Amino acid sequence: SEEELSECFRIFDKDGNGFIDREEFGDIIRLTGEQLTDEDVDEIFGDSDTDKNGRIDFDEFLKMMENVQ
Repeated sequence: SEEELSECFRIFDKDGNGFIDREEFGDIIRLTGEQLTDEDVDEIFGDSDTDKNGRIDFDEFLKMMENVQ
């Protein structure tokens, strides 16, 4: 799964910063077909933001994709 999530990660990283941004995560939610509100998405983002840096790392991305349908 992680090998496929590596491809998805590169797809989802539109900025190409080496991580998933909050706005990029909002897109991910849509792209995964998950029904969240503007607030709910930010809540889940913060939940997956273990480092509390305002970003989702690759390692945390692999966790997020398992936690997020």
